[PDB]
Order: sequence, then structure tokens, then C-alpha cells
Amino acid sequence: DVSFRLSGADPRSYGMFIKDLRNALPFREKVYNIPLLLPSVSGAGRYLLMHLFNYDGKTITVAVDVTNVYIMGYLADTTSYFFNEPAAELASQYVFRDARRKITLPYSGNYERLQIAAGKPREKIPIGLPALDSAISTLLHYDSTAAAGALLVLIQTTAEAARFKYIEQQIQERAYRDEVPSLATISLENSWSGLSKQIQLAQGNNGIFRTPIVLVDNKGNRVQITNVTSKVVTSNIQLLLNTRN
Ligand SMILES: *[C@@H]1O[C@H](CO)[C@@H](O)[C@H](O)[C@H]1NC(C)=O
Ligand SMILES: Nc1ncnc2[nH]cnc12
Repeated sequence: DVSFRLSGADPRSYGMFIKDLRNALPFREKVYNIPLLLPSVSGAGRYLLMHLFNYDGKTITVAVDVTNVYIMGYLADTTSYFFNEPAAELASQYVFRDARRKITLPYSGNYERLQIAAGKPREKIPIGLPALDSAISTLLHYDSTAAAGALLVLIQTTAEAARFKYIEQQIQERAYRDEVPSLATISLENSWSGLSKQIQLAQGNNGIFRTPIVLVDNKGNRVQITNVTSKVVTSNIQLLLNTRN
């Protein structure tokens, strides 16, 4: 399991938590020195438990699929909550079994459905460590509309920060003041699968992407990524989604 406490958190402690979340995910090999997530994990071992504590010390436990860093559901006190989708229904066979009841949220866990339920796109929702405190608070007691926005904050401050060093650094900048995500943050979040695929294909193509990937950089400009010497490959991406998924 991994844990993070908002009480006493600072950029260093968050950075160390994200390093620890990455290290909790299994891999058999690295590609261009980036861990390659596994194609598949059978049964309960597929799920990592992430214990999150708000400023006031109240907690939720979040279930994360270790093959794709996808948040499936969470436990708050005696109630489990799962996204309305088959992978999350499967997870509910393995995690939080001792909850007194299980609620299926009235949306899947993809960005498209969460943004419709929240009534706002990611671009308009401030993120940061205060926002994560608020999100844990919101998720402690059921509210499906408020929960959708809380889950967008939770996903971006945990899973997306694990996937990209840049996004970790953006949340560190927001340790004490929330701010809507940068243009590059949205671009990277949207591109993880594509980048993963191209970096794995590059291993048999002399480091060259078979299909260049368009990103927004840290200055807000559009750039074309063509090969593994790009800083997005050498410094930024931290985990690769296996091409088998
Ligand atoms: C490979 O990527 C590097 C770093 O972004 C870039 O400078 C270079 O132009 C790329 N090479 C080709 C042939 O696209
Ligand atoms: N539920 C989720 N978990 C992790 N990353 C996601 N990206 C969009 N939805 C996600």
C-alpha cells in the first residue's frame, strides 16, 4: 500500500509520495529507462491501495489498477464507491469487500463522463494540494455531483502526477494555492497512451516514433515529438502503458 497525509504536507513530502506510488507499480522491464507496466495481473494483486488523509486526519482508501494507474473506486468509512464500468465492477470482487454497502457512482471514470457529471471541463477546475484536501472531504460522504469534480482533482493529483514528472512539479507549485491545470498538463494527460505506444514502438525503430505525437510544452506552444531524445521521453514520462492494453 501507499499513503499520503495532507496535514504537514509540503512539496518534498508530496514528491516523495508520488515517487513511492510509482515504485509500488510492478514492471518486468524498462524501455528507454522508463518502467513498462505489466500487460495483465490476475485477481486481487491487480489493485494497489492508496490511503489519503485530509488536513483534519479523515481518510479514504483509493483502489488503483497497477497495469494502467486507473482509479477504480474508493472506500470511505463503511461505504465503498465504484465507477459504473466493467473494470471497476471487477475490482469490486477483490477490494473493500468488508464495506457495509457498495455504491456504484452514476458515471464511468473516464474524463469525458466525469466532466459531464461535474458540469465543467478539467481546464476550469483548480487542482493542487488544497484541492486534494477538499476532494477527500467531499468523498467521505456521498454526493455524486460534487464527487465527480473531487474525482477529477484526485485523478490529476495522484495518477497523472505518477505518470508525468511535469505534472508532479505542477502540483508541487500548487502545494498551498490551487490553480487550474496548465495547457501542457491537459496535453500530457490526453497523450499518455499515445506516447506510451510510440516509445515502445521506438525500441524497434532506432528511437524514432512511427507516428509523431503533438503536445503542448511548458511555455504553452505546440510541439511535435518525433524520437526518444525529446525531454518528454528523457525526463518527463515516468510510466509506460503496455501496448497490450
Ligand atoms: C529528435 O528529437 C530531438 C529532441 O526533441 C529533436 O531535436 C530532433 O530534431 C529530433 N530528430 C528528428 C530527426 O526529428
Ligand atoms: N479513473 C481514472 N484513473 C486514472 N486516470 C484516469 N484518467 C481518466 N480517468 C482516470
